Amino acid sequence: RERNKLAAAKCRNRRRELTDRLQAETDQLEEEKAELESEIAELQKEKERLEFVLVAH
Amino acid sequence: EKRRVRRERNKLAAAKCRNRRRELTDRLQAETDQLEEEKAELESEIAELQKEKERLEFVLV
Amino acid sequence: CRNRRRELTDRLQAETDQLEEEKAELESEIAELQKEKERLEFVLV
Amino acid sequence: EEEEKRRVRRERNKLAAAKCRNRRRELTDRLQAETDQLEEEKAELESEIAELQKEKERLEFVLVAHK
Ligand SMILES: [Cl-]
Ligand SMILES: [Cl-]
Ligand SMILES: [Cl-]
Repeated sequence: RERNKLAAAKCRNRRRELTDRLQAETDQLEEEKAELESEIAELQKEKERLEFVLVAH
Repeated sequence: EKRRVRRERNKLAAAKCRNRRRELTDRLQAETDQLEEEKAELESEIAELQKEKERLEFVLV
Repeated sequence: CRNRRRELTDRLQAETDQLEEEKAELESEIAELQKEKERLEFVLV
Repeated sequence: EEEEKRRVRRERNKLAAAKCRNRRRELTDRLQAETDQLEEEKAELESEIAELQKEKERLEFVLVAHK
């Protein structure tokens, strides 16, 4: 009853740590998506600038 | 009739905790795999842009 | 002929200016993607 | 001397004209090289956009799909 108490406390502590680490890593994926969305926008602008130039050649 | 049910209840909560830990580790690994793939893809695009810049410098000179 | 060379010379200057700006845009894009790579390396402990 | 000088002047013009013709050729070739670079970079951009879009799609799948 004494060593099961400790073992169970550690398990729940490890579970809680993983739950928090997953919330944090999910936020980063959501930030990486937004950052990709802005990189996509940037390259589409350069693409239109080039299309604008090439039509005249 | 209590010290048995309580022991069974504890053994089951322990299995459930470890099972939740395993599932959280798997989900974390899937998210980490995705970040590593994104990093790999960026390294690939950088290499592609750097080559195209070199080809651009070649025609300029 | 003389007039042709002059026209071509001016067209080439204009197009070379366009590649010059394009080169700078690629340097910018490379710089951005390296910044993002550096951050992911960080996020990845 | 006067007459000889004028002929020389004519032969130098043949030289100049030849130099001009070859300059026109060099300029045309370089203009094409530069246009071909822009055209391929436009295409490479289009492929880089499409690849970042797929990376975003794969990122979104991980965020919303669940085992
Ligand atoms: Cl532990
Ligand atoms: Cl159950
Ligand atoms: Cl999952």
